Amino acid sequence: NYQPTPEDRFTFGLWTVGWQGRDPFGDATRRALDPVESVRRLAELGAHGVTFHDDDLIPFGSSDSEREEHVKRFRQALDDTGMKVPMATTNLFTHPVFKDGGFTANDRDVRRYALRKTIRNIDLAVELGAETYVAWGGREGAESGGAKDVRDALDRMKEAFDLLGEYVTSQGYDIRFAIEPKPNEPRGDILLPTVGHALAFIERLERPELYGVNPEVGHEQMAGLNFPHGIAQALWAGKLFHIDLNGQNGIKYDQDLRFGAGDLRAAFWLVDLLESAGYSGPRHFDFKPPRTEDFDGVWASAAGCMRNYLILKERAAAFRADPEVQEALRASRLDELARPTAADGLQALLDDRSAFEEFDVDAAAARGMAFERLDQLAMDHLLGAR
Amino acid sequence: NYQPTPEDRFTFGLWTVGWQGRDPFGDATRRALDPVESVRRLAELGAHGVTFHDDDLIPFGSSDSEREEHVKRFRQALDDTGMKVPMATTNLFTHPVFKDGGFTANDRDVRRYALRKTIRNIDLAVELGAETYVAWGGREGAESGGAKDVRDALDRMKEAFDLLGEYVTSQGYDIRFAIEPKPNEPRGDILLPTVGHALAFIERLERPELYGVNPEVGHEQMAGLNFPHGIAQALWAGKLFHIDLNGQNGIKYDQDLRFGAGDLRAAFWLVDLLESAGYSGPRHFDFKPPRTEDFDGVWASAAGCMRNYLILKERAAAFRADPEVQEALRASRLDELARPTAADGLQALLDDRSAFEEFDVDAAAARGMAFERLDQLAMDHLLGAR
Amino acid sequence: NYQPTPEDRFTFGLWTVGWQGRDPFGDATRRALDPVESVRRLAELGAHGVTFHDDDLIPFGSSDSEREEHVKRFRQALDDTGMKVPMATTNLFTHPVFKDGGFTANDRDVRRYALRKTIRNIDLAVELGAETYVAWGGREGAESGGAKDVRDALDRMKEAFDLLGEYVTSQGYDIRFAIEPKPNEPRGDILLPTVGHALAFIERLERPELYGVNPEVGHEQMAGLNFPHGIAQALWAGKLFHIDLNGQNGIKYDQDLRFGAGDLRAAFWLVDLLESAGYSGPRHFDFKPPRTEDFDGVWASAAGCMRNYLILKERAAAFRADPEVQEALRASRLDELARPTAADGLQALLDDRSAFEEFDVDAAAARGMAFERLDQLAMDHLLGAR
Amino acid sequence: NYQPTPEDRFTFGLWTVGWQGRDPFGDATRRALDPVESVRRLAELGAHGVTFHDDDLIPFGSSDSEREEHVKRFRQALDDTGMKVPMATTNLFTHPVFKDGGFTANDRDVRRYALRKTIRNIDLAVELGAETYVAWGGREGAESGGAKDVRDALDRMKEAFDLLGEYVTSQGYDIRFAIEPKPNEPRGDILLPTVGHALAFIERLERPELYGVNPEVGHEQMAGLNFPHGIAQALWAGKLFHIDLNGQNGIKYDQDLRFGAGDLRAAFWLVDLLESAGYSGPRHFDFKPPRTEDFDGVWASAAGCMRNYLILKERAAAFRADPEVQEALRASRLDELARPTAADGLQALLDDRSAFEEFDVDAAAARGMAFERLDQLAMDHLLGAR
Ligand SMILES: [Mg+2]
Ligand SMILES: [Mg+2]
Ligand SMILES: [Mg+2]
Ligand SMILES: [Mg+2]
Ligand SMILES: [Mg+2]
Ligand SMILES: [Mg+2]
Ligand SMILES: [Mg+2]
Ligand SMILES: [Mg+2]
Repeated sequence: NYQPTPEDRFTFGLWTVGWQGRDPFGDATRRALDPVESVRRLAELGAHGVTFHDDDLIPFGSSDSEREEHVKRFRQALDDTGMKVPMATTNLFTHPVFKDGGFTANDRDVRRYALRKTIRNIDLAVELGAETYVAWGGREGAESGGAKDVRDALDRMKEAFDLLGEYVTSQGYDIRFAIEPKPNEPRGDILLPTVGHALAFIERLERPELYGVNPEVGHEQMAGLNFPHGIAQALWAGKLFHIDLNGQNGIKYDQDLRFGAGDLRAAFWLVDLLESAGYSGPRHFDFKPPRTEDFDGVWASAAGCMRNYLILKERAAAFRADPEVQEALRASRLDELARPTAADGLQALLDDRSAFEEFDVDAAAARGMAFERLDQLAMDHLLGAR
Repeated sequence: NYQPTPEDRFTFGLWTVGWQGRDPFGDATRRALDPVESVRRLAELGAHGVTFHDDDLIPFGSSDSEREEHVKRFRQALDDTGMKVPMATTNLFTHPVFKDGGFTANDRDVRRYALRKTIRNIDLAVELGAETYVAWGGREGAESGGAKDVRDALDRMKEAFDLLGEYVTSQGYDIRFAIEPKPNEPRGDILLPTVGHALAFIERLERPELYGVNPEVGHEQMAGLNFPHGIAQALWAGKLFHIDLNGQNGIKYDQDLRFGAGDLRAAFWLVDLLESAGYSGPRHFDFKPPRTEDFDGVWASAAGCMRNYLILKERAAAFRADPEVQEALRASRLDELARPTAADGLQALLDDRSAFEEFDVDAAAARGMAFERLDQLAMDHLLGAR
Repeated sequence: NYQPTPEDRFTFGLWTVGWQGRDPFGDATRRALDPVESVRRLAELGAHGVTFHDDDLIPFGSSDSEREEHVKRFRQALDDTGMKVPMATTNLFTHPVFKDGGFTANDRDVRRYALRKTIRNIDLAVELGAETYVAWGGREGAESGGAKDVRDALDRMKEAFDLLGEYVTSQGYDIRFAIEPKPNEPRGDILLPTVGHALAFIERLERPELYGVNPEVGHEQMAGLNFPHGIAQALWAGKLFHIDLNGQNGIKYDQDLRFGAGDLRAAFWLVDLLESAGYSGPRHFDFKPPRTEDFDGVWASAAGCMRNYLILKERAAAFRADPEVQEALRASRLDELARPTAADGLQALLDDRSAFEEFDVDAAAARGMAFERLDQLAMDHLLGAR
Repeated sequence: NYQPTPEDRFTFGLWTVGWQGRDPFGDATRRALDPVESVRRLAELGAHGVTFHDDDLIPFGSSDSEREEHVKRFRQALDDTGMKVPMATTNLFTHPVFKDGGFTANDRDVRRYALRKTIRNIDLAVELGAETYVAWGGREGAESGGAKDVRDALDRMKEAFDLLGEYVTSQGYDIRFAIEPKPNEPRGDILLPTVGHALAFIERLERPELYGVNPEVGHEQMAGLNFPHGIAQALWAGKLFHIDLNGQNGIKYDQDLRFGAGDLRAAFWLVDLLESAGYSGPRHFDFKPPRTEDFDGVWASAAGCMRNYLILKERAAAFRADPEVQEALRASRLDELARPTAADGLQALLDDRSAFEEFDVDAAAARGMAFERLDQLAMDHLLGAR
């Protein structure tokens, strides 16, 4: 009954089930988890792997000796469980030194420190087998207009990512980068605030083939945008390297609810798209078990992430396989949308009187699209009413 | 006292001062304006030029004979006034045939009609001297998830813009295209919903140098985004071909208030950016005089657009010229943001112990950014308190 | 299979299935419906009744002779079908004279006209058997700060509703009033923008027992608010006289999607609440079939409204009846929320050392709320996974 | 030059300038302030007084002996400076025991503890001379639908406030209560989310005259609402007991920017309203100096709060005193809005043929409202262009 196995490629950040519940108005409600116990308990739930910030695994300020011991314990738990580490990232947001950013801090010495901190963790990520390295520029931005010249900041952001690309290629590493956009919080406005801005920025890097996006459900919804649409544009560009799954109830603070919570129909259309398009990367959950919960509630919430994905996968597959839906898709001319507008070419289009001079605009306008019948079939399938 | 002249390059759409006031819940409150009278009255206010949709100038369904007469009258009013036509666009949204889009309608014959309607107006735009041709895909999108396969739709959108680029190059025309993004309304979600998504899409076209963006103040604010930040990214990419100026009070329906209304401090930072960066294109107002107004209120609202730009231009110039502000910018290290992070190169950065091993993180973290004093100087200048 | 009957009390506005599809950017895509054909076709779908604005039934400007004929035809269709008319309302928004409002227009003669237009339709509503008279003040508000002194406007709004209450009581009519809130559109901001503001205003009227609210799903969601929470507060106050059901995708223009579209989980919790609380008024749909649709799509969309209510009603009933859910509700202490905090009284609470001096705060804080397990049971029931 | 004095009644929370900068993603960037030093430094800036949560002044868990010493030190600093304490409040949100609320926690023993913690601080507030006691129910709400039966929760909320009212009246205290609404954060949805919901709730309390609202600029703007409109409704009801001034950039997390930042024109219309209506309570700033700042930036930000109020007060006064504005207000019929619609009474209105039968609707509809000219005069005054 909707039981995950490692073959489903579900992954979790250490910082997700490990969130202690400290929010802007309250103290932690849960004790800290040992990364080793998180790995074991996620493996028992059927997860495929875990992800980490450098500072989740190795406490900030650790000596190289303490560092080696933290990694060894972690690697033993991976060996004991069969868990993988497909992605890693850098914490460039918690320490006060990053209060005006890492790669785009106004202070030059902070920007250089941010790069060295990142490079050190790229080496570790490669050692643990990660294929994707995520960057979330949570402190890159501003609360006021004069604090940040955004053209200069984008120069500094391009400089940093170009240097990281030079580093991985000079080392011969087989790892790619994914930018994770967010429109705001903790900064008043964050640079590269949506999937679109991130995709555009990547095309100005020196080696664009090394960079893609890591979109998050809740972040695009914090701008009121359609998350499945943004994912479709990322897939269209060949840039969906990784994805963060969770839930969000509209335009407000970043809730990071378990996947399936928040906008349920958007979750359905997202799963439909990922499965139809053959996305084969990790299904990663960047979520926070609410601070109302004890540890039993933490693992229930994590299990719910995977359960809801598998239910939605079944409903989307039934929808697409239903002969009545296939008929309705043709009634709404989805087949015609997939056919070229003018494969006959520009001159033939210009000479085609049926395209303008003799086109019956009123008869075309009278044709209903039949979208509402199609959408109610989708609703019936989602709710198990068919 | 803040009087515009044609040298300020202020332009207006025919559809702006000509809006009759018909909204989703009410009938028109003003009679239709003759395009000739709009041109004369805008010239008297100090405007530089006007812009048009094909259907604003030539009523839909006109014979080629009626078409020639409408253009001749219009050209005589331009000659009489000295007004220019720097931009033109196509109406692919009003007629019922476009109810599921123009370039991305599911019906193939509608997509072909949309292209022919566009090409006809490009010829006219070139004849009238327009340098920019805008595309606003207001009907390209969906209210429901199954109605539109977005990857197929982006294929169709790329096909349409590639064909338009082939047409202008084969004709030898000196005109460029600008995509105008909007996140929603009238469709539930619109394709290419922000500046960022539009910039990313342009990089996949066959001749990207022919295409830029025409961002609108209110549209980015309908997604809660920072409009000056988005303009900075457009300028950074070299793609700000045109701009639509107006006002918007937050995340709601597209208000198209006069420029300076809505988010006043965003208007200040926008003018600061455009003038600092040396933007030399038209200052175009895409606004609607509220339907509460009679025709005297229409011209007062239009005059207010230009007045507010000129006041903000004066305040932003005083801000940047103030020695106390220049000192505050250095106190906040804006000078350091403009300096390369690592012009010494990757290897030197890796060997630089002052960047990591010996970096004093606590001393750097203790340095205040002094952003609040800088922002209050900006407030004082905006309000004329200094 | 989820077939409605008149006993389910589903009702529709004439203006809903009759919407011709004219939006701010496009012309109508459907011909006008005769109110008589709408009544017949809704009765065949299983509706219980219809509602109307005065101007939906009687074209504006009709002579008393034409008026009598329009009513007679309508009443014959009601007799032929068994359809009821449980609610009626006034159009105080379409005609240009109402461009600055009806009850709160700055012009005094317009306010007097608005009252007389309303009173005439109250008489007709009573004649047709309506029990609720709705007021939606769509033009009451402002686009700018100086246009409307809101204290004076609330005086005028109270004056108008007090006069309507004096009229119905002096005539001996058995009808009550319901205010329908909306935060914005078509005005930049609308007075009494949410359920809460409307409830507060009612308490200042001379006969508060005559007035309640008619909340609409999409309108509270245009302010990002939780619609089931607002309905609970309306029920708590005894003021839920009527309700408008539809769908909305977040904070944007008023979409009026069919019920069940938009925020599906909010629709589930709404139906759970209405059925648990024993709401016995009409289940009214204030929705617009998208303008992509022809008339077959109109009736499919209307049928979908009722279908989705009945599916959600079944799932919510299964949820509440599940012994495992009843156990989970006790695990989350919903039973304790329903018990008085201090029925022993103030002095006993002050003397109770177990409430403060000897209260074990750390042991209470450690108790998990078990909300995530409860919410996944609710998800499983909604999706038919249990 | 815009220098505050204690007569301006500017007040600050201890938690405002004392905010250490810990946000959901980062550690504190500033050391804790001693309440005594905050009082001294605010007095030097020209503040009138300070406000406090119990836990700001007395560390949680203090013995009665430590408690007495903390109060004595504080009172000496008040005596040394002349600073007043006009308002106090309870922290029912930081400690983990309040993770599901205080007054509406599902656990009954937590609700009783919350009341006793509140009552203890009411005694202290009265001893320090506070006239208003604020309640912000930041933890009262839910992330999921089944966690909280909102009707039961409102019963518990009414029970708690009724008991507090019984306590103050039985003690003979001269203090009143003010509810501070917020729509969300830290809970997914918070009960009584806007000014309107709070005003409505107060009318169901046993002694409504003891309770009013404490609205906050940023909180109403987190729902996209018009803050001056909401304040006008609060003043109209006689319930504006206190106010929280700050800034917010649209619908996102609660920014608590300094007053004047965020929506500048809303700040102008707010000051215009408060000064016109003769509001005589404290001008309280509930703001957070951004965590980018050091302590010099903290005091600059606090000074900016008061400076911006005084600049806006001067501009609003000049606006209202301008003969040209007074003429424009009459041109827009603001004088007519203040006159009764029908002081002649219902029967005279019904018999008045000029109100309907002989009303010239087309001539009334043709009258422009002249709102745009009025609003540009307001803009000119705000910017010092007149
Ligand atoms: Mg997130
Ligand atoms: Mg993430
Ligand atoms: Mg617009
Ligand atoms: Mg535009
Ligand atoms: Mg609606
Ligand atoms: Mg409605
Ligand atoms: Mg706040
Ligand atoms: Mg506050």
